[PDB]
Amino acid sequence: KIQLNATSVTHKPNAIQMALSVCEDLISSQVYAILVSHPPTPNDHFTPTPVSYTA
Amino acid sequence: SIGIAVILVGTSDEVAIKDAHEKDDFHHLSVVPRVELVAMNETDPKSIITRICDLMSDRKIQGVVLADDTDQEAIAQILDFISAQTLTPILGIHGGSSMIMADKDESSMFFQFGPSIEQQASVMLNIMEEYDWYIFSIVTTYFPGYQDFVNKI
Amino acid sequence: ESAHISDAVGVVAQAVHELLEKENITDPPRNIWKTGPLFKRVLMSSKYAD
Ligand SMILES: *[C@@H]1O[C@H](CO)[C@@H](O)[C@H](O)[C@H]1NC(C)=O
Repeated sequence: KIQLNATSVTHKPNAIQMALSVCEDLISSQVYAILVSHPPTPNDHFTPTPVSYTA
Repeated sequence: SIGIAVILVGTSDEVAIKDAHEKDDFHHLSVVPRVELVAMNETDPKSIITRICDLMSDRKIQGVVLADDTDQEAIAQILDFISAQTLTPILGIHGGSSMIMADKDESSMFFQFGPSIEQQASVMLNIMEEYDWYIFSIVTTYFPGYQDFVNKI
Repeated sequence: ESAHISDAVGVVAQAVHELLEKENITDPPRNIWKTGPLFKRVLMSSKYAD
């Protein structure tokens, strides 16, 4: 009787709004794991850091 | 007319601090800083993010001071990210915002009130010099600041 | 990214089912997660062969 509920979000050009939105949404959904899987970032920084620190 | 943010979480004499807020002699330089004091809780980091977002959006905060009463190093650990990602510097003076983590970011602007590991090692060796005890041993766990202490001693 | 995410999701599913066999299964609220380090260490011991 275990169930797997899925939640996905897309990109936004900013890194604070994306951070806060993802944090609040995946906190409210009470998720267990978070993934980052985008190579072709126009930003050369390659920063998933806000997601990592917030989670 | 700089904007200074004061955030207090936990029990504290807010009225005494507010009365003693204007206890400095800053009349010799045209600064007239603006200080806003706000109380907060220790619910979650995202609440702190929302509070600082609102404060900097409203009052144009150019400086954040955090004081708390917890015993968790995560406060400054996450505050480092905000300090690095925001041009406004942040300061920690008491509570959970006082313990020094490993290191700050290159773009970080967050500072703390306290001594370094090496200064504490020097004081502890001064104590061992004061009372003649010259035989000792050192044991530690895998907290990041262990190599610094061992090499300093 | 296809097979990469496929393998990652398979690993996540096996780890979640492995953790479901244990006790004291709390959940993150909307304080720290008291099984935070516990879950992290469970994921650290994640060995697989497929
Ligand atoms: C799945 O997540 C969505 C979005 O957070 C939520 O609206 C929904 O109630 C969840 N459903 C289940 C079965 O948990």
